[PDB]
This record gives sequence, C-alpha cells and structure tokens, in this order.
Amino acid sequence: MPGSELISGGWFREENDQWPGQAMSLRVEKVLYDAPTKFQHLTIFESDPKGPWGTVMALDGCIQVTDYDEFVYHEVLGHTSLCSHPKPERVLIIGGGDGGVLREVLRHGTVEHCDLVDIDGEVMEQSKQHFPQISRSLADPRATVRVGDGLAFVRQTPDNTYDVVIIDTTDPAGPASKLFGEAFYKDVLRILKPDGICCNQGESIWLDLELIEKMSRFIRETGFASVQYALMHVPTYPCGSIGTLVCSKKAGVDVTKPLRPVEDMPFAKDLKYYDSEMHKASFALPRFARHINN
Amino acid sequence: MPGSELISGGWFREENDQWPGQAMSLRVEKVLYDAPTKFQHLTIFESDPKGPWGTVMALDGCIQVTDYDEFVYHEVLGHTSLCSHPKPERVLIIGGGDGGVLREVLRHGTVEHCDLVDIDGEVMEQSKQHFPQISRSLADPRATVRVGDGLAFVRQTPDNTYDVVIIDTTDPAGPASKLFGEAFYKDVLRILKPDGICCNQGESIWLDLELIEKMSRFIRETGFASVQYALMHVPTYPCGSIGTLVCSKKAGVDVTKPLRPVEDMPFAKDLKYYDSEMHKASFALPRFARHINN
Ligand SMILES: C[S@@H](CCCN)C[C@H]1O[C@@H](n2cnc3c(N)ncnc32)[C@H](O)[C@@H]1O
Ligand SMILES: C[S@@H](CCCN)C[C@H]1O[C@@H](n2cnc3c(N)ncnc32)[C@H](O)[C@@H]1O
Ligand SMILES: NCCc1ccccc1F
Ligand SMILES: NCCc1ccccc1F
Repeated sequence: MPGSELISGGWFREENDQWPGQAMSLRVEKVLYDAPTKFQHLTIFESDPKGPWGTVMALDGCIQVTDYDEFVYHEVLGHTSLCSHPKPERVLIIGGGDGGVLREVLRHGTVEHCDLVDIDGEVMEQSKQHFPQISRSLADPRATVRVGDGLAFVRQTPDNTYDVVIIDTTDPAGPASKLFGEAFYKDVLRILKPDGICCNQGESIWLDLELIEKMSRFIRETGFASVQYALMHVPTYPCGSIGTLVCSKKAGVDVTKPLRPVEDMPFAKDLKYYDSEMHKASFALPRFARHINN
Repeated sequence: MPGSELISGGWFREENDQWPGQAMSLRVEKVLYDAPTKFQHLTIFESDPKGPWGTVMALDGCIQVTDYDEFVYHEVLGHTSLCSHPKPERVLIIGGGDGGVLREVLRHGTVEHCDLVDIDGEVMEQSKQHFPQISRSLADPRATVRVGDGLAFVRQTPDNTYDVVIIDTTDPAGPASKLFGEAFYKDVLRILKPDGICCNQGESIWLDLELIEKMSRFIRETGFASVQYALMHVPTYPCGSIGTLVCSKKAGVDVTKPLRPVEDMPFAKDLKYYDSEMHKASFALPRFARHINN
C-alpha cells in the first residue's frame, strides 16, 4: 500500500497500519530508485552521510535492509538454521531476493546447492545495482535463483528435497500474505527431509505477539516436532527487533544449543553479530513472551 | 538543545544530534506538559490510542519512558544489580526521578532504605501526575527522595555507605554530562561498601560504542574489579535498545550469572521482562560489541 509519499521533507517516514502510531524515520540524502514493480513498491535511497545507515531499501513502505545493520538478520537466519542441522547440503530460500541470507548460507562448506525463489525479480536486480555486498552471492554456481511465487514453488517440489528451508519474506500485507498461513507450512514440512530445519521471518514480540502464538501453534500442529522463537536486535525493523521461528521436523532436537557450532568453521571470525553465545541467548525471551518457547 | 519544536504535523519526532540522521516518531493525541524546568525541557504527551505506547515522556527531546515498555529498563537495572549482590540493604539511585527503578528495588525484601537524588524536581512531580504506575514508589517510607545534582550528592556522601548505586541518568548532553565522567565514578566507588555493585544508563552499542568502551576502561582504572555490559530490548530508546554497565567493587564477582536468583523471591512472577534466563542472556553481546565484556 504505502509508496513514494513516505518520502517528504528530506525524510523517509515508515508509517504503516501494521504499526499504527509510530514511524521510524531516516533522513534522505539522495533517492536512487523509486518505482512500482510488478508486485510491490520499491524505494532505495542513500541516507544522511552524517548518520551510519548508508543505503536503505523499502518494499511497500517497509524498511527491508540498510547497509549498517543488515548483517544481523542475515547472519541469524543463515547460521541459526544451518548450525542446528547435522549436515545441511540442500537449502531452500523463499523470498531473500536481496541475497543476504544466501550469502550467509553459502559460507557453510556442507552446502552443495541452494534454491532461491523470490516473487519480485526487480528486488534481485536493484540489490545487484545498489547493494553489492549483500547481493554478490546471487551469482554463485551453488545457487539457482528463480523469479516466482514461493507457494507455487513448494507445491511443485518433491517430498524430502531440502535439509533447510528459510522463509525470508516481507510482512503479511502484500504478496507474502499466504506464506504466513498453515497450508504453506504444511508443504514446507513435506519438502523437508526427516532431519530438516525451517526458519522464517517471524515478526515482532512487541507488535505481533498474537500472530507469533498462532503460527508457533499451527506449525507444531502441522507436524513439526518443535518450534522456538529466536529474538535479534535490528534497529531498522519496527521496534528494533525481529525474530525467527526455528522449527525441527525431527523429534528430540534442541535447536537452542548449536549442533554444529560456527566456531569450528573457518569463517566464524568474519561474522559481525552471530556466534554460539548469541545463538543460545536469542532463545531467552522477555517474561511476557517466554511462553512461545516454554 | 531541542524543545517544543519536535512536535509537528501531529507527531513527536525524536530528532537529535546525538543520533544524526534518524528519529523515532510517535503520533501525539494530546500534549499533557510542555515547558522548560529549572534544568531541562520536559514534554509529556498521550500517544495514539490506536497504538500501544500510552503516555510518553521526553527530556531535552529524548524519550525517557512510555507506558508500554517502561518495565524493561526498570526491571533490568533494579534486578540485575540487586540479584548480583549478596544482601543489598542500602541502595542509592542517582537520577531516576520517575521512580521506576525505585519501584523495582523496593520489591526486594532485603532493602532497608533507598535514597534517590534527581536534579529536576519537576520530573518527580509530573511522573506522579501522569505516570502513577511508574511513580507509585516515590513516597514509600523506605525511600528518601531529594532534589539535587547527583555529582554533589555522591561527593558529600561518606565512604562505605551503600550496597548498590544505580545511576539512572539522561544522555550526556545536558545536566547528566559529568555523571558519564571519571571523577563521578571515583566517588561512586568510594561510597560503595566493599562488596558493592553499581550500574548505570550505559547507552547504545549502535551509537555509542566508543563511549561505552571508554567508560568501561575508566571505571576499571578507578578501582572497580569488574565491569560487564548488559543489553536489553527497549523499542522507544534510540535504535531499540540500551545497556547498563554492571560493576563490582570486589574482585571475584561474576555479575553475569545471578548470585541470588529472582525465582527464589516471591515477586518473580510479577515481572514482565526480567528473569534469570534474561539476566544471563543480557550479557551475550553481538561480535562487534564483544570487546566491551571480553
Ligand atoms: C527483501 S527480502 C527481506 C529483507 C531481508 N533479507 C523479502 C522478500 O520476500 C519476497 N516475497 C514476498 N512475497 C513472496 C512470495 N509469495 N514468494 C516469494 N517471495 C516473496 C519479496 O519480494 C522480498 O524480496
Ligand atoms: C527520567 S530518568 C530516565 C528515564 C528512565 N527511568 C533520568 C533522570 O536523570 C536526571 N538527571 C540528569 N542529570 C542529573 C544530575 N546531574 N543529577 C541527578 N539527576 C540527574 C534527570 O533529571 C532525569 O529525571
Ligand atoms: N517490518 C519488517 C519485517 C521484516 C523483517 C525481515 C525481513 C523482511 C521483513 F519484511
Ligand atoms: N536516549 C535515551 C537514553 C536513556 C536511556 C534510559 C534512561 C534515560 C535515558 F536518557
């Protein structure tokens, strides 16, 4: 819904009815691209050089990435999921057209192939033009990048295809709407191998607690053995955090203690947020929310 | 620096040169107070009833408290410090004129008396008027509230007076400037008993990392045996978080694991954010910030 109008008087103001009454605002130095795509309104701007945020991307008015803080969400989804799997060789990313989660997934030496399926091919194009440090991964021969709806893709995929499925989507308003639903997760379960792990963009414990409760419950009811929400610090998502529901197909698995610590891997010291202490800490939730995890 | 001009368009915008290029914005339903005090510009407003934030207070344009998320910082400062001490009987709060930390300190049965010294008497008056759930503590018989500069109060206080000193101040621009300084901390060390603990308003890992490291350095140099930063999730502070440096006078103290777990206390079930799991998780820092704690 929201579009070009959110830039006004030198500021981008993230006003949205998904978070009534509040708006994170970033100063605009230069707009780089602002257009409707086939699916979403896409805005990329350079923020004020006197601030640290760098380039910023928003879809349907909702901030998706900035240069300064993108490493948090991308490291958390990519490493919390793959470090919870015994030997993740085949990975699926639904959404993620900016390439960030793919960049982090492809740090793991176990990965043989990752499919990435985003509905909006302009997101991949503009990420290659304006976010080269996030998009470099897209060209890698381990990846097959497709433009398509994630629901339709999973309905064409065989049972037991993937070790890990990562659902990196926009908010429920817009083309991601059915990806927050039970029918979609039914198929995600089916396309995972017996030891499979999924994680998602699991929204906010401040704004979306009821949805998190609802989704955590229906994902267990579809047949995942366990679901645990990992909370992470991201300044430029609404209220300064986001979470991911980390789900295990197989019973007896505790995703909250890494199974294959990143520290035993050669790229651990290049990460800017994630490590095994952060992984365990991410599943400790405020008392008001701790019931999500038990 | 800033004042009434941050309300415009029906919104309050937290523009500040302490965080250039960004601003949190809240919709204003009704201004409740807006004026210079003896020391600071104080603004209180009721936010959009369509949003969750409730009443909001700002000093010198910097959001201090909202009804919806105040319990996080108040619980973390009050309980992380007192649950790290073996028997905290005498406590000093510098700043904290809203009374939130004092509310939390006075849940502990060990506390005989808490002194609170805030430079701005108008903050206590307005917090009683407009934040009763936060200020419900100020007139307790276990508290003595005085209006004055915390710097002089700590200088005048005799050695070995307190078990815990909690420094709940505004940002360094303004009357709290010298409370981020080494001379103040020297007096804090002096007025603590030999097994004393202090903690403070420790600013942001995204905006202030250099300041945080400088403080941790000089607090150690003054003679505190250990200093560890605890991170917490507060949507309405800049970037969505803040921290506290929790410092022990005595050697041999690990404040990162609770000494007296709050679960053994009768009010644990009343808290909305803090518990032992959150206390331990708070000291896990993102890799980029990890050098604060080692
Ligand atoms: C930009 S990425 C999130 C930013 C942090 N990496 C979210 C992507 O989800 C895609 N998205 C939204 N709906 C769908 C569907 N139905 N299918 C696939 N991808 C989707 C959308 O086009 C974004 O590029
Ligand atoms: C409002 S409280 C922080 C909000 C979350 N409890 C911060 C207080 O610090 C006081 N403050 C600022 N400088 C000083 C000094 N020098 N001394 C005491 N109190 C001070 C200021 O008046 C606020 O009431
Ligand atoms: N409101 C932002 C929620 C979100 C978080 C992460 C990635 C995409 C995304 F849309
Ligand atoms: N910019 C907000 C920093 C802060 C945090 C907490 C209490 C007071 C305070 F000023």
